[PDB]
Parts: sequence; C-alpha cells; structure tokens
Amino acid sequence: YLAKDMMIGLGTNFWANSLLVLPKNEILAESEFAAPTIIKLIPILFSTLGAFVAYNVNLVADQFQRAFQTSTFCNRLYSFFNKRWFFDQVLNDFLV
Amino acid sequence: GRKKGLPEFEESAPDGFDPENPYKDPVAMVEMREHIVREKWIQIEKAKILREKVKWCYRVEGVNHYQKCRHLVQQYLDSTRGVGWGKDHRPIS
Amino acid sequence: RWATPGHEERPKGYFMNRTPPAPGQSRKWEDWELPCYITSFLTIVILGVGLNAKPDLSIETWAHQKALERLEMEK
Amino acid sequence: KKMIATQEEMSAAKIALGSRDMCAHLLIPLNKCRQAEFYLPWKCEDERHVYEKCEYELVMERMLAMKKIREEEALAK
Amino acid sequence: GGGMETNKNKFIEDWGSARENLEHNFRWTRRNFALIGIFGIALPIIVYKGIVKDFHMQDEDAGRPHRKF
Amino acid sequence: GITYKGVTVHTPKTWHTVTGKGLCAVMWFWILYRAKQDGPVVMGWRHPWDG
Amino acid sequence: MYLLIVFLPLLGSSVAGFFGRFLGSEGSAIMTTTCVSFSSILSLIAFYEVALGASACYLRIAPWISSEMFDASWGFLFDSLTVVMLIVVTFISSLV
Amino acid sequence: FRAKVWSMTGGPNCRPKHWRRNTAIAMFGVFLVCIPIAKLSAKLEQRPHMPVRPIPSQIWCKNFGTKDDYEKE
Amino acid sequence: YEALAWLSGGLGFFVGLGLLAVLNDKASKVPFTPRVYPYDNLRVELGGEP
Amino acid sequence: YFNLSGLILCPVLGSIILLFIPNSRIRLIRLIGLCASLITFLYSLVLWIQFDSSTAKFQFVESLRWLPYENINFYLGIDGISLFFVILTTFLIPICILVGWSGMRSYGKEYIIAFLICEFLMIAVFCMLDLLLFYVFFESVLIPMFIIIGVWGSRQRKIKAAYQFFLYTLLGSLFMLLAILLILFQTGTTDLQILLTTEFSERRQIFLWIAFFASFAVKVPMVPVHIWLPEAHVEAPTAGSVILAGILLKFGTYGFLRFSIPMFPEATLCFTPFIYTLSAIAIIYTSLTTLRQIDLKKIIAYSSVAHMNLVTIGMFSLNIQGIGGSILLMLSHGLVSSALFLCVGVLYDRHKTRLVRYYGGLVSTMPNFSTIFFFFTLANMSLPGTSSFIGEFLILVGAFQRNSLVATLAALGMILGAAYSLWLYNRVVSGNLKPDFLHKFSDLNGREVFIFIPFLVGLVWMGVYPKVFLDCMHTSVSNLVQHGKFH
Ligand SMILES: CCCCCCCCCCCCCCCCCC(=O)O[C@@H](COC(=O)CCCCCCCCCCCCCCC)COP(=O)(O)OCC[N+](C)(C)C
Ligand SMILES: CCCCCCCCCCCCCCCCCCCC(=O)O[C@H](COC(=O)CCCCCCCCCCCCCC)COP(=O)(O)OCCN
Repeated sequence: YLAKDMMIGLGTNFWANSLLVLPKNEILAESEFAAPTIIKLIPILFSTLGAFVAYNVNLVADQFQRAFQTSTFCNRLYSFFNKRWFFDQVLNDFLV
Repeated sequence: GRKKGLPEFEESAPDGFDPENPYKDPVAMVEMREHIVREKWIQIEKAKILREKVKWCYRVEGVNHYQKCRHLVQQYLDSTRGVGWGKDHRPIS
Repeated sequence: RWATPGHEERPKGYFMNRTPPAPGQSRKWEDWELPCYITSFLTIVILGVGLNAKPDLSIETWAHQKALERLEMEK
Repeated sequence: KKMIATQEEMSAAKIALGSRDMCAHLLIPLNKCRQAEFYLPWKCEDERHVYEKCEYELVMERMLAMKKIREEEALAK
Repeated sequence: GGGMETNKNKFIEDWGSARENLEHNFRWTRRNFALIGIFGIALPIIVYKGIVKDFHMQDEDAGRPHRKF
Repeated sequence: GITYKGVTVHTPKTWHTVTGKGLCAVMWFWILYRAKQDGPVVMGWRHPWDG
Repeated sequence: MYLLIVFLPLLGSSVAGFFGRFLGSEGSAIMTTTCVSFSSILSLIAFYEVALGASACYLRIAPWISSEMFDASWGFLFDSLTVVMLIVVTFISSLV
Repeated sequence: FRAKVWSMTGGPNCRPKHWRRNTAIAMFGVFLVCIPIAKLSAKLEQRPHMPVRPIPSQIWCKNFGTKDDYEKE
Repeated sequence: YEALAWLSGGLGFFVGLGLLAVLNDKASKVPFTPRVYPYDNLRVELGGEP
Repeated sequence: YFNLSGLILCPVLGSIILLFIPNSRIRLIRLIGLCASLITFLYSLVLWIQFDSSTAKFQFVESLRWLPYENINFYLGIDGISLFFVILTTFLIPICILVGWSGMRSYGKEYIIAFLICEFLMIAVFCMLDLLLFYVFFESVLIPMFIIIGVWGSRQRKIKAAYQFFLYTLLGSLFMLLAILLILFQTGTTDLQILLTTEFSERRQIFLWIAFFASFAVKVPMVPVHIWLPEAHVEAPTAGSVILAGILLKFGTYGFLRFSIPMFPEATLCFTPFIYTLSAIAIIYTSLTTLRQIDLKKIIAYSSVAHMNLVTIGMFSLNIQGIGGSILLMLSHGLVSSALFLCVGVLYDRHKTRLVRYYGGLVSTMPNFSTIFFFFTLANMSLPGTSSFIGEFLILVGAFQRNSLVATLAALGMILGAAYSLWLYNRVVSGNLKPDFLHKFSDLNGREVFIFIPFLVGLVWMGVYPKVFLDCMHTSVSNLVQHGKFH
C-alpha cells in the first residue's frame, strides 16, 4: 500500500535517469483507465477456483481424485511433471 | 639522470622518412614508427577526455540528456572512427 | 548459553603444526627463515618507496597533458 | 483542450519521458508537492485527482478517435 | 599404522598405469578411422572455412576486396 | 500440553500464541480497511478521485 | 560514508574468517550480524537521502584496467534504482 | 582427532574462555580501521545535484553543487 | 530414449499455444488509437536536430 | 648503475662457489644458494625502479663482440615486455629452492647447480636482442631441464619422458636455425634493431614465418604437437616441474612477440586464420581431454595447455589491448600454475600417490592447505578480482574486435574451465574422508605456508590493480602493434 502510489503512479518523479521508458512503448494510463473490469478482477476468480479444487481434492474428495491406479498414460503423466519434463534426463544424457 | 618534468621527444615531424620508399633510411623509419604511436595516443587521450565530458554531461543534466548533449555525442561517435588499433577501420594517418 | 565461559583452554590445533617449546625459551628460528624474511622486508620496502617514487612518465600522462593543451585549440 | 506548458518550463521540469503527453502541464505542482510530502499515498490527493481525470479524458478521447474507424470499417466489408 | 604413504591397492595400480599408455589399443580399427576423419580433419576444416568466411563478410561490409590469405 | 499415548505435545509459549493472534487480527482488520477506503477503486463502480 | 555501506560486510567477513578461532561460535554470530545491521542502517539513511531527497551520488575510487580508452574503475553508482535494491539486500541480509 | 588440526577459521565448536574479550577487541578493531575508510571517502562522493531538502551529509562533504559545468573537465 | 518423445510434446504445447496467439490477431483489436505527442512526437527531446 | 651484466653474473658466481663446496657441508650449500637466488631477485626488482617506461628504444644494453668483424655479437637489453618475464624468472627460482629445501640431503649440491644454471640461462634469454644468440640460449635450457627431469625424477619411467621433451624441441630448434641462416645470409647481420628495418619478399615471408612456427608451436602446446608436455611434465620433481610450466613454457609464446610479429608483418596477417583455427580447437579438445583424467599432475598441465592456447589467440590478434592482455595472462598463468603444481606436489611429498581416487575429504584435515588450494583453483577458475580474469578478458576483447567467431570459441574455454578444475577441487579436498588409504597425514608447516604468501600477494595485487603492469609497457606494445604499416 505504501509503494503502490509513490513509484507506480503515472509519472512519479523520483526515478529520474534510473529507469527510462521510451515514448512509443509507454502503456500505463490505459492499463488502468481502459480496464474492462471483466479481466482485472479475474485472477481472483482463478484463485478462488484453485482454492475450491485444492480443498475438495486434499481434504474431502480424495477417494479417487488423489490416487489414480489406471492402466497407462496416467502414471506417465505423474512421472512427466515429477521429473520436470525429463530435462535432467534428456539434457544430461544428450549433452554432458 | 633526467629533469623532474615530463619528457618531450619531438613533435613536428621526422624529416628522414619518405613515404615513396619506406625502407630507404632505416635510421629514420623507427622515428616515423614511434611518432605514429606518439601522435595516435594523443587522439586516444582526447577521445577519453571527451568521453568523460559526455559522462559528466549525462550525470548532470538529468532527463533532458537527449537534447543537451547531442553536440558532444556527435563529437564522440566520430572520434571512435579512427581511434587507436581497435576495429578493422584503421585510421588513415 | 551466552553467559557461560567457554570449555577450551587453548584454540585446538598447532600453528603450522609446530609444537611450542617449553615456556621461557624462544622459537629457534630455522636457517632459511632469516635470509628469506629480510629479503621479504627488502622487497616490501623497495616496491613501496620505489614504486611510489618513480616519476609518472609514460605514454598516458604525457598524452594527457598534450591533448589537454591541444583539444583547447579549436578556434 | 490544448497544452500550454512548452519549451523551458517543460524541459526544466524533471518529468520523465513517456509521461510527457498532451495534457501534462499540471504534473509540476503534483510532483513538487508529492516530493516534499514523503511520497505518502494518504497525504497528497488535492493535486492528484485532477491529473487522474486528465488521463481519464485522454484515454476516452483516444478511444473516441478509434470509434470512427470502427464504425466506418463496415463500409469496406 | 605408521605408514604415511598410501596402501597402493593392486586393482587401482593397473587402472592408473593402463590409461597412461593407450598406443597399443589405438592403432588400427574401424571406429578410429571414422572418429579421426570426422573430428581431426573435418571440424578444423569447417571452423577454418567459417573463420575465413567471416573475414570475407567483414571485408565486404567495409567494401575492401578480400585478401587471398 | 497434556500427555497422551504417544502425543505428549508441549503447549506453545505465552508469547507464541497471543502475539500471533494480535498480529493476524491486524491483517484481518487491514483487509477490510483497504476494502472500505480504497475498496471503491477497483470494483467497476464509483471510480474515486473526482468520479 | 557511502563506502561504509559496501566495505563493512567484507571487513566483518574477513575478520571473522581469519579469526574464527579467537571468536567463539557466538562471537562471530553477534559480530558479523551487527556489522551487517550497521550496513543496513547506512542503506536506510542513503535511501532517505536519495530516494526522497532526489540527488544521486556518484564516485570513483581508482582505475582498475587503465588500458587505452578502456577505462575500468572501482567507482559506484548510488542511484535511485540502486538504493531500493540496497534496502532490499541489506534488510533481508540482516534479518537472515 | 579434531584437536590436532588447527582449523584456522575456528574448530567445529571452538569456544574460547575469553571469547567476549576477543569480541570486544574485534569490534573495536573494525571501528578503528573503519574511520580511515570514512575519512578517505570524504574527498570523494561527487554529486552535482542539489537535493530539494537538506540531508545530514553536508558536515563532512563539500562535493555537491560545485561540479556544475562540464566544459572544463 | 522415450523421454525425448515427451520432450517434443512438452515444448510443442508452448509453441503451439504461441501460434494460437497469432491466429486471433489481437493487434487489430485495440479499443484505442496510437499515442501521439506534441512537437513531432517529441522530436527535440528524443534526438533529431534542434 | 645496476646494469644487466651483474644480473647474469650473480647466478654464475653462485654456481661457481657451489662447485667447490664439499658435499658434507649441507648447511652452507642451501644457505648460499638461497642467498644468491634472493640477491638475483632483488637485483631484478631494482631494475623495475629505474625502468624509465617512456622510450620506444631499448633499455640498458651490453654489447660484447662474438665474431671477428662484429658481424653478430652479444647485445643485451629489455624494451617493455621481457622486463616482467625477467622479474618473474628471478622470483620463481627462490621458490624452487625453498620447496626442495627439506630433502636437500639426498639431492646434494648438484640440485642447486642445475637450478642456478637454468636461472641465469633463462635470464639471458628474455634480454637478448641478437636473433641467433637468442636461439643459442633458447635451446641452451635443454640440458638443465633434461638433467632435472632425469636425475631427480619421481618414478622410474622418467627415461621415456625426457626423450620426447628433448627431441621434440630439437626438431623445431633446427628448423628455426635454418630460417636464421637464411635471414643472416640474406640480410647480413642478426641484430634486432636493424633486422626489423629490412624489406623482405612476400614469398620469403611465408616460408620464414612457417620455419619459426615450426618450433614456436612446440613451446606453446598446439594441436599437432602437445604430447610432450603431460608425459614429460607429470614425471618431474616438484621443484623442477614448477618451471616447465613457469618459464620453460613462455619461451615460444613470448618468442612470437619479439621475433615473429614485428619481424613478419605481412605474413602474420596472411596466416591469422590458421592460428585461430588451431588455438580455438585446442582450447576445446584439450579441455575435453582434461575431464577424463585421473592423475593429479596431468590435469593442471592440461589446464596450462588450454591457457597457453587461449593466450595465443589474443597475441596474434594485433591490438594494443590484445597484446597487453596476453602479457598479463602469461604473467598471471606463471603465478597460478606454479602455485597449483606446488599445491599438488606437497600432497605427493607426503603420500606419494598422484591419484585423485585415493585423495578425498582433505577439508576435515589440513584446512590451511584446503584454503590455499581453493584460492588457487579460483584463480585458475578465472574469476574477476584475480589476475587471470584481467588476463583473458583483454584476450576476448582483442579477438572479438577482429573476428566474432573466434571470441565465442575462446570463451568456450573459460566456460569449460569450470568443468575440470572445480571437479578436481571437490573430488580431492571436499569428498568423503577415507581412512583405508590416507591413514595419517600432516598439514603445511612454516615453509610451504610462506611459499604461497608471495604468490597470493602478487595474485591479488595484479588482479585488483593491474595498472602498474600495464603502465610500464604501454609504449612497447604500441610500438609492436604499429610496425611496417603507416596508417
Ligand atoms: C572471486 C575471488 C575473490 C577472492 C577469493 C577470496 C574469496 C573467498 C574465498 C575463500 C572463501 C572460504 C573458502 C575456504 C575453503 C572452504 C573449505 C575449507 O577448507 O574450510 C576451511 C577454511 O575455512 C574458511 O572458510 C576460511 C576462510 C578464509 C577466507 C576469508 C577471506 C575472504 C575475504 C577475502 C576477499 C578479498 C577481499 C578484497 C581484497 C582487496 C576450514 O573450515 P572449518 O570450519 O574449520 O571446517 C573444517 C573441518 N575441520 C574443522 C574438522 C577441519
Ligand atoms: C600475509 C601477510 C602478507 C603481507 C603482504 C601485505 C599484507 C596485505 C595483503 C593483502 C593484499 C595487498 C596486496 C597489495 C595491493 C595493492 C593494490 C594497489 C597497488 C597499486 O597499484 O599502487 C601501487 C602502490 O605501490 C606499492 O607500494 C605496492 C607495494 C606492494 C608490495 C607487494 C609485494 C609483492 C611482491 C610479489 C612479487 C611477485 C612478482 C610477480 C611478477 C603504485 O601504483 P601507482 O603506479 O599508481 O603509483 C602512484 C604514484 N602516483
């Protein structure tokens, strides 16, 4: 709250030469006065949806939503993101 | 066995060296070779001093340095065309 | 535990693994130490009051003064 | 609305580039009062809302200018 | 337990003083020819051609004719 | 904390509960404090600063 | 004063490492942290005198690489952008 | 065997008896050598800008508001 | 070797979703006009000649 | 009047006195040898005081006749470049005496004879303007190094190590001698001042440049010929092996500066891509070869090979800053490689394994050695703040300004330098301690602790303030770059 106004305030005069922004690519005022109000407050909506789904999966609805003992393509989905896209595997073997 | 002041070798020109036959007077060719560097270092040093001119200009003016240092920016950019031995565009000395 | 004295009579280990002798006598300097030490002192003094006694004559300060008196001739 | 602060008063002021749009004459008092007031968001508001509405007017006239192109493009199709 | 030197294990001595002399192994084999012809005559030639091409392109931008080298 | 059949939990110290409560209540109050004064800023209705 | 912002942590580290046997496991803990907190206070002072009192501070200690027209110097740029990160680094370092 | 090795940066749990005495000397040692750093810097810190409000660094400094022109560097 | 097959798909989603941002052409969907400054778009204070 | 003659005479007097000293008087031999070496070091240092870094011509010169018609003669002198090499040569040798100080009883007085002989021998190389006698003293260092490698070699396989180091050198030496004969027969003399002012034939320029490159590509390890250095360098005593990478490795690289670049201005330009395509692939191939190595000595030698191949790029890139950076890198390498071989030799003098497999967890003990080793590894790791980084940054700057491709390959060298040196450091003195092999071991005593002090102080001094080194030789580098051309 203290730094919202003083340093991002549509042309605050303390930066001076520290940070220079070209005239052409300066889109700040229309980032606040042209907001559709249907997009500015949407990440709160994804946040509350994530809250709902996380609470449901990890507190109550975990009988099937937690462990997936399917046949194929689901264990490998678990491994793909656990091993972070196999970067530590492909990069290692193919370069070092 | 020197004076306490800065040395001064020679400034005008080496008379012995003739460009038409560079290897004709070996005694005077080394004089021309050393005179070339002793005169190119002058240009390098004045480039350095104009660089500090520009640097202090940017350090004083503020946000209006795109309209109050252009007379020195053009004095820097053209001074790098033939300064020292740094880029393949060697100066025509 | 900020008030209790430490449980150490002496810092552990020996400096350069050289066991101190009985109290009262010196360290019994070794043959190489004295010439090497005096040469180190001579090196320090020569590089100290010799380097900061050589006049600054070079291709940098001479060119600096020359270009300072030559850039001023624009007219 | 046309600007009045030009040349010396605009250049002597330390306003940064990019915020030097059509209506920026009143930014000098805003930054003079804001700088001495510790940059408190809850202490400088007399000179702020005028600038906020000036930028409001600039944005809405900017979209008004595009309204004409948007409603005239139907001729091409 | 008064020996400052290492024990010099038998299985490590051969590993040490075997890679020191690989002339007997690396005399004549099929993979050696491919490796040498792809990494001692191929890569140096490619990088030399790249360097001379870079020099030529630098010359062209300045306009001066390229040196024979 | 009272001891059980394996969980002999130790109760938190005096200053490790009241300090937490009285510091978190500040944030809880501050959320609504910024939702009342500067709240009308980002809602799409009643834009402040001369609006 | 501006040199004290940078050199005090180095001095504390050097003296702690060289004389970590003279100081116990708590002497270095109370000494290096005190030096870093002093540096943080210096950074806060610089922020007050630069960020709000907008006048950047410039300096040059000695030439590092004094080759031809390749002037490298030990100078620092106590600028408005820099002092914010001075606060960020010093406060967090002292707290850590 | 830890007591045999010197461990110049201090042993694992090196706890000298008079560690407070050494820490007092060490802290005093930093302060006495910090003054030359502060004193030598007083001939430095060139800031041609003049702040809108007075800072507390005018007593030990004078390199502000003087280096205005850039035609005689 | 099976990891490389997953590697191609993983980066393919990124570039594939990158191309989809070209198929909508949000550049022409601006609800306003390009910003304009006085004095030839501030020519004197951005370079050029005085 | 501290001229160059005394600087060469003093080691000769030291050697002569040592010749007639009985073997029993082991107390006096080491003392007088070390005193002679230190007097030589101080006599070299005092030259830096009276250097007068202003003139393009040469400093104190001594002329002694060598032929009946004064055709060619001993003509001493330094200009701006060999001065630092003379200082570092005079500084490394007392370290050589100090490192081999404890075990002098077995070595005898013959150990110091060879070192002092090589001492004034390498002194007479750097300050030798006459071209032919520069070759006489350039190959005179064969005998002392041959003797040091053979007589006091560590293992019995030293017989084959010395043969390569000898014959590889002789081949290029005689190939250079043929070029020297061609130059003398054509010009008439071999004095450097005159011979630099003779109009050569372009067809003759290429052949003579190749003939010089025949040997100068052996002293600096190049791609075709670098086998001798590891095999003949792992198998030398620590006091002796520390100058194969100390001064014996800087002859050919420095020989390029004095007898190739200003000598053949029109041939180096025509052969520039060849040197680039050799050194750029050398810094890659040797660095990759370094990774899969087990011996502790060979890795440091390979890193030295990579450093020399890097400095060769910056030397042939004719720039006022490229050559200065080359000299700074060569001095810094002479310091750091010497320090690294002492660091890896003090381990050998206690355990005698020379294998990284046995070494491990040497931070839990001998921490001072661990700190010194870490500092010198960082210096070899090419960090800013040390003298090396000043060394290769100017090399990269000089290379990029001329050719963009070569700079990227050269900087691949300092990228790959973090793969073997850091791995060695973490695999030798930061692993898990094993009592099976290293049953017992001590730490550095007062000798090797003081040995690294000059190395550390010089390293930091030339890393944080390299101004004096660059200040003393800006004139000479300027004169060397601007030669033959007049624009
Ligand atoms: C980019 C290069 C800049 C210059 C390089 C110096 C920067 C610091 C590099 C050294 C940092 C410390 C690394 C030392 C080795 C670490 C491993 C080690 O050997 O530890 C030793 C050494 O310990 C140290 O870390 C000593 C640190 C000394 C370095 C202090 C100087 C750093 C600041 C100097 C920077 C230059 C200032 C500018 C100069 C103009 C002992 O540690 P112990 O706690 O006793 O544990 C050992 C286990 N046992 C007790 C059982 C034996
Ligand atoms: C553990 C105990 C070790 C004791 C050593 C000292 C303890 C401190 C160690 C910390 C490291 C300090 C290293 C010195 C850093 C000095 C950095 C600035 C040096 C510098 O550039 O200024 C020069 C000062 O001259 C001088 O006086 C420099 C004298 C330095 C003497 C160092 C002797 C090392 C000898 C090693 C020889 C190796 C040879 C290798 C080739 C002259 O600068 P200037 O030209 O601008 O003059 C000015 C004229 N206006």
